[PDB]
Amino acid sequence: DTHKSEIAHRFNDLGEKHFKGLVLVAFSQYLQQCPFEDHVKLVNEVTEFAKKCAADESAENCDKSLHTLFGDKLCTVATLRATYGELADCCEKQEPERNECFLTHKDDHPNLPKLKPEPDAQCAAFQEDPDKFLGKYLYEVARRHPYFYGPELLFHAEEYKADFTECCPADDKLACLIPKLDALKERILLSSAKERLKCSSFQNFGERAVKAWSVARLSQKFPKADFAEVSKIVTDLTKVHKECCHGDLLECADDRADLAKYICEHQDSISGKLKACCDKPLLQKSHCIAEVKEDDLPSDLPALAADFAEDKEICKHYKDAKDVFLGTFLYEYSRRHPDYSVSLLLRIAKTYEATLEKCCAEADPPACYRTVFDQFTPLVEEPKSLVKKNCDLFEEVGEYDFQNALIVRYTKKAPQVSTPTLVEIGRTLGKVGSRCCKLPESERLPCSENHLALALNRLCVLHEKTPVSEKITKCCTDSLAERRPCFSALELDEGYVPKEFKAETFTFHADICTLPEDEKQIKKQSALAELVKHKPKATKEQLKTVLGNFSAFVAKCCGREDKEACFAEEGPKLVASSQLALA
Repeated sequence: DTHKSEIAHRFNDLGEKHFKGLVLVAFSQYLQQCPFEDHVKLVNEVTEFAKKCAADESAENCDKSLHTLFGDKLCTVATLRATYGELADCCEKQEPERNECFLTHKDDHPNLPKLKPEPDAQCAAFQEDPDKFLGKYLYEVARRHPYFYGPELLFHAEEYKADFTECCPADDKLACLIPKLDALKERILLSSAKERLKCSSFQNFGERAVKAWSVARLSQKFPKADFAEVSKIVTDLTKVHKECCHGDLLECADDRADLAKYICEHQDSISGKLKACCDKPLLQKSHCIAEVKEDDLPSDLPALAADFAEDKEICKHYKDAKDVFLGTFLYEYSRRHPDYSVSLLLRIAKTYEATLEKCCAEADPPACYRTVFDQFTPLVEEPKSLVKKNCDLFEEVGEYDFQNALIVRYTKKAPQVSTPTLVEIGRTLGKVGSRCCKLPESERLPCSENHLALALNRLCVLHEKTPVSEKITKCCTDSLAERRPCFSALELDEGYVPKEFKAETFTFHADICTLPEDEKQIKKQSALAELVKHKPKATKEQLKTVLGNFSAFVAKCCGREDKEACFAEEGPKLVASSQLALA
């Protein structure tokens, strides 16, 4: 898309403010390591370039591609080789090779110093210089989540800004700030995961698979819209994320804005839940539509049996126009089931497909495919009871022991996985119990299982980066719709050799006493996973007891007149005797 110069075009479409915002995000995700100012200089430089081009588009070099321009700007940076390692190789390559080299080296979980609210100093710096401050924010969130949805990051920057504004000045204290900043980081964390699943999908299953997922999700959201309105939106939205994921965020943001416009101007054909979204400033608008409540079910939903199970011309339809015919099933089944997870709907469309394949090659296909809806029952029953089992446990035991139950379940299934990772998924999925399990019954299953899909994908990108098990690699290669079943089936290698015991690994010391409550928990959950790695046959209940004993002992020695002497004289007794109590 152009005027003549793509850079002018996007400068014009987006405005300086959003243009500069997006350019920073792009430079940060591509160059995660570079200092802040070194990015401010390249953003400024490039922005000036665009400005100059908007004034005279036939100016020399204004007609270059965005890659050529942006990769050039990156490739001037910081005597790279000594700092940016391989990135420097990328700089030897022409387009599209270079861009492709750059994208290939994006780094997912890179260790940098994790996000930390510091109220007085941050506030000073905020009123001192908001654009530096907000920009620092983007740079920081972007370089830590190289696949974060660019235009949503601008959105959350505004939320970050509203926080500091109403909080620095009304100062009877700044626990005005910790609630909000804590709540933001989580919405940050979840949105990054939502998007990484989108970019993961493109990378591993291509665009069809992303389409299916959308058709299923958007049909749930906009069930009053016809198959045609849903495909259009889907086509438009796939192109938006395909862009964002391939790092073209300017084109991405511009096409997104066009989609927001298209949906606000056609609400009547799409959903009755858009009025208050469609009255908002652009960034609030888009975000509002991305998180829209599902619409009420229309009164004229077709009955499905007649079309998909009783029509005697199904095999022909399925031969003559397979994709249309499958898409229509997915659109219909989905709009009907806002209470199913997306992966569940994909698995059902796939069983529907596989049944027609078998049945149409037989002597009497309709006798065969007439019970196809009966194939779905088991499939629905499985997650439902999985969610019931987990919510029940969570309600009975609370968040911390639920997290613990999960950490045991996982470490037994994959003891080769690092302890901080085993503890982090357990903690995350425990939190999902907290959020999903208190919902009305019919929204529990998607909240749970949708959130669990984001966690599994995280697990599988992390795994590809640092792999430890073929069995996980295999779960991570299956379709999105089989991923969860494969993870549920994954189980402790009968031949797995217990991890040799290491006394130091279970020895606690006094430091623990002053740590924040969550850090105290991580340290305990860490030891939990280690206990399981060393005693992989130990009972949940034995683990709960030994771990109940490690907490008692920690509490006691932390309230001790001599904290160290307490730890040193009682720690070893309990380390030895705990081994004896694990089967």
